[PDB]
Amino acid sequence: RAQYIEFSKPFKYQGLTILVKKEERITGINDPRLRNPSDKFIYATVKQSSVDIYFRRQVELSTMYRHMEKHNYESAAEA
Amino acid sequence: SIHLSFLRTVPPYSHQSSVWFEMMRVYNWNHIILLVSDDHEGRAAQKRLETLLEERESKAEKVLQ
Amino acid sequence: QVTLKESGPGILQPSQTLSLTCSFSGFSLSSSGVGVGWIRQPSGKGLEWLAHIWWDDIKRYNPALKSRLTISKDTSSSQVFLKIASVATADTATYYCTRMETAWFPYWGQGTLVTVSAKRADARTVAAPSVFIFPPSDEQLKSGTASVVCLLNNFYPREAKVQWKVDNALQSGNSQESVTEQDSKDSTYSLSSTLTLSKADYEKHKVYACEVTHQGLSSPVTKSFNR
Amino acid sequence: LNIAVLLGHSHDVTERELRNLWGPEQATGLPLDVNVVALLMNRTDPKSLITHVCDLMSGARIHGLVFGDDTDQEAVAQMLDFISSQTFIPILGIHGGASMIMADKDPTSTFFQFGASIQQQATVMLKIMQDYDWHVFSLVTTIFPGYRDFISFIKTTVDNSFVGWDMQNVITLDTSFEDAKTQVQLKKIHSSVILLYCSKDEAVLILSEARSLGLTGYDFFWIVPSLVSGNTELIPKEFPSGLISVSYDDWDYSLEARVRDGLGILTTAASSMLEKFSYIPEAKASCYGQPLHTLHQFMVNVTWDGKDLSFTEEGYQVHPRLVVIVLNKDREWEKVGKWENQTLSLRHAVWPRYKSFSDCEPDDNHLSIVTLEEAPFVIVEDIDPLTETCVRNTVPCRKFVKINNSTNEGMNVKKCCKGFCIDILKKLSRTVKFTYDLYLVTNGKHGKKVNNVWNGMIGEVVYQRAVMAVGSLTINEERSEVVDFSVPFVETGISVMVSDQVTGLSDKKFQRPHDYSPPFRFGTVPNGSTERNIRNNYPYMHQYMTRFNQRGVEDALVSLKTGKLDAFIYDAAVLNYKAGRDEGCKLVTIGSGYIFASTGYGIALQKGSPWKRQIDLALLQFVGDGEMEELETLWLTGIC
Amino acid sequence: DIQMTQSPASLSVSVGETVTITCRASENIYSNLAWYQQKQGKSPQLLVYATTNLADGVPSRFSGSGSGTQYSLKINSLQSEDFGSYYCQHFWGTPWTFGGGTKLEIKRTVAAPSVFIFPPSDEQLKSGTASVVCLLNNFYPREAKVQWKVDNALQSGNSQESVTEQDSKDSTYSLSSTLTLSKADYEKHKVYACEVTHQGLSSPVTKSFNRG
Repeated sequence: RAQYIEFSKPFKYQGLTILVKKEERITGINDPRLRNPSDKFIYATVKQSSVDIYFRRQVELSTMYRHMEKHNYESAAEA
Repeated sequence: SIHLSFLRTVPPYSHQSSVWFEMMRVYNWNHIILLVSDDHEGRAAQKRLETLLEERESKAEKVLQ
Repeated sequence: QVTLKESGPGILQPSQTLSLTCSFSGFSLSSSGVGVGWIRQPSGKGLEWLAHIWWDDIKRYNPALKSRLTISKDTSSSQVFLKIASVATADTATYYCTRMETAWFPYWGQGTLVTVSAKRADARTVAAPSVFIFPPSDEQLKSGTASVVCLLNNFYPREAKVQWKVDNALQSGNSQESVTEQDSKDSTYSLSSTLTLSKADYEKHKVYACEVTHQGLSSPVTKSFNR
Repeated sequence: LNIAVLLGHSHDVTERELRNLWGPEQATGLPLDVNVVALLMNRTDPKSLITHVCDLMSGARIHGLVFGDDTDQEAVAQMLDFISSQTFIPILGIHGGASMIMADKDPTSTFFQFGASIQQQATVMLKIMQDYDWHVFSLVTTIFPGYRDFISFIKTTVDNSFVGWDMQNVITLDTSFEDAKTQVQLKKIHSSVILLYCSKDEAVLILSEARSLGLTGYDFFWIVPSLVSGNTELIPKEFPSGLISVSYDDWDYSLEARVRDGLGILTTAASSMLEKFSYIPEAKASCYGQPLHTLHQFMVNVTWDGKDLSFTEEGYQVHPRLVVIVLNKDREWEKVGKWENQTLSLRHAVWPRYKSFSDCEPDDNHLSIVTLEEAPFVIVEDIDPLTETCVRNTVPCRKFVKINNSTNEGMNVKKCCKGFCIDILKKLSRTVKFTYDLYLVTNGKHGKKVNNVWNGMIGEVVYQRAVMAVGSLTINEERSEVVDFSVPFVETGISVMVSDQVTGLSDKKFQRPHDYSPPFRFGTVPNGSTERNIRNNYPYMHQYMTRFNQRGVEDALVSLKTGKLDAFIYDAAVLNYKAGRDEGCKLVTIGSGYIFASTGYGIALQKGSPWKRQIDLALLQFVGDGEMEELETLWLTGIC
Repeated sequence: DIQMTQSPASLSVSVGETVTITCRASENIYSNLAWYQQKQGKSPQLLVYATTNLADGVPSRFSGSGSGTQYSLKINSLQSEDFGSYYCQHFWGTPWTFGGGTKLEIKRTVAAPSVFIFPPSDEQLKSGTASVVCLLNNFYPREAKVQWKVDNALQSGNSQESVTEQDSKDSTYSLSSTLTLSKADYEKHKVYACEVTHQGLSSPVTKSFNRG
């Protein structure tokens, strides 16, 4: 994003986590249960969102980047 | 090294050592002994001998003066 | 205490390398703070900052003078030797090496005189002073205040402290040393003066004089005043 | 006895001042035939030297003919070796062709040269390279004598040195190059250090080829041995400014500086071994037709003026007084130091940047980084003294710690350190590929606009002309208005870590400390960002922290481990780093650092600098590639 | 570079009045400005550094203030020991450019310019040159516009105007414009005038003389 336009002083210093409904536990994304999911193990994802760019920029989650194309939504409210 | 342009038509000690090494590999003479008493040229002779022995995937036992 | 002393060749030909030296004692140049920095000030213009070196022995020259400006120091002899090549008449300035720290007050030194010119103080003819007297007439000060001044022209050594009538009329209202010499085009200078004396003095057996004591080439020329 | 100082150098120096040198140089009445002479070989050819030798041999059997020149020539060395082998005279090589070191000398020859040998030159150049942390070298030899021994010594030095050394392919210049089979070899050379073991003309040709094929850059540092710079009066123009020339002598150690030493050594050996051979000056009659107790191999232990001038089996000064100089801008050898018999006495320990070696070098990519002593950041340590070197992971920081307060001498020791900022600058120099000049100078603390008093690294980075600084401190007002910080890689803010019932800083115990929370030691480090933030937010809290100001970070940690310190207010990253190594997990961070200040760590850059965009892109790539979790797991090691 | 535009040197302030050295700035806004004072022949002594604190040996009347681009030097009590040129050197940016120079003087002097032109004597004519010197004295306004009109022609590019140091007794100035000519050029012209345009002199005084 820094190639086309620039940014300003960050106002909301936050991170990136996963929403669970508490395998019930997810213990992050480094676990092999969700790192390489199946056709029936796809969680919620938003197309053309920050999570999509984070999965695209990742170098070891390329196999999961293609799996997220099944549950792509138009907004976060649907997810 | 010390002589830039110095050639000859006589086999030096290096060529003699090479011929000896060539005759050794015919009869499988790997573990040999070197009784060279000379120092000045004997050092270069034994160096060439041990280098050729290492190149033959082997190692001699007596290559010292 | 903190003392400074500037040394270097006073008279040197252009297109050469100077031998400036900033000698000092009491402090150092790599003592976590106080260092040294060369500052020059040409005649008739403001000061100029060329370059300076910090405590960690780092060099940083000026972008406009990034062809010959090379600053160097030494911690063993506590000396600052500056090398400036391809000099000219425009580089003639009084170089200073003062403090460039954020302390209470920066300390300054006396300074040395650096006159860059091809001519010498002992030249054949362009260094000797040429006394040009001005005889008064009856068309300018025939009724006003009279004045007389010996004009010095075509002289290289500007250090010419002419004393009007030493021990006789030195305190008669003269400004010889006050009037700065005008740098001419041919590597020479030209100075003047003024004297406040009544016109009646020229007739009442009172003839003034001008003893040019030029210490540049030891020329004790003397010219009388007449009409 | 007779001292035939046959000066065959090109300079026409007055030889009359050499006859009166017998007085101060051990004027003893034991030598009878003191026939001191001095010639001047004008024609540079072996025939003139042979004729001069044959004429001097007829002069009542002149013995001990010391010879010396100004330019190192391979012909003069071989001629003097043949003379010393045939006539068997103890010649003393001073300079020029008389000091050209060969590969294998004759055992019966008494050729005693002055200077350093090839192994000593290799040792001192390895010391110089390891003092500047330069391990990427490229060795280039030639056909001149002294290449196989040189590469053997280099390989031996690389083996015992277990600190890492890039051993690139060795380029051989035994045959003449035609710019068709050597340009491809020179193009593959990417190392900074370029070991050029060649002659003068060969070095000039190599420099010309590098300038014509685009091989000369701001990172290539050429190093030449004493064989190249074997003179102090002829300097080519192809050599750029900055050529490290390790010569065994210079203008300070001229011919006359060694003539007296050689005469003293000769007369001392004569006076010592005169009781064995009565008629020492016994040579051949002439050049037509014409070791038991002589003075041939009995002058290899004379210590003149304390200098260790002992000779080896071939004959060479074991501990010479060599001076290491470099090339200045105006084609002159600028002195930077020397080498003593004990260790390397490098006078100019600070290696200059040399952004423009030659005249046509407009590229200026030399930067400088300043860092200080911080507890949560890289810990200031010392260099490993087992080998006087360190590893590539520990970047050598140029320290500036003084010995005493009244003393002005600053120890510029090259100590290496490792930590967070060290890894940051390493990955920056690996990705952005820039050169930096890191130095750790003893400064103050974080400066602000209090009476316009700027000290520490903050005061240094406030002014312009400073490239950057690895120290990424908390974001503030003046530090953001003066200079433009980069993107904050961390989100840790200012919080409070009480050493349970409190709710952070929003608790009512701080507004009214009379009833609850009586006034205790609540101050932070002197002249810190937290003090300014509190003074801007809470004046009474700032006054309380000022009247209850504590000591430094280490004393604060000691008080926290003891229990006397109630609360410690600082950045969340510092609190996490402190809690990561607690002695029992006693103090706990009450509330994270995202509801009080929510600051970050920004790299101290320069206002309007072209490197700002590059640093921002590097940071966004480092925290935008998926290694943030790896960095958090590596740096933050909190087990409790 | 930071363009420092100091106040002109023609700023005369009498004893007792306040001095406001208006040394403006450029687009590069800074925060620290170190003031200096260079006397006649002496070295520039720093009076107020960073415009916030005083140095050792500096009186308390020298007060500095101002932010942004307008920085002034408030002088409460102007005394005789405050003589010298003032400069505003900044150590903020990389180029440490100096100021123009603030020359403070007393604006109390009533004199009349002593216009007296002196023709060259016969001694200088023997060499081959003829330098006419129209000597001026007893004038406080330094802005003297001397117009050499030789044979009804304004001369330019050959006037050697040399300003002298101001005296402390009468507080006036002196000017000696040298008409650099030669013997051949002197023999061609006949009348040589010296018309100096001075503030005190209402009518331009034109002193002329005839050769022989």
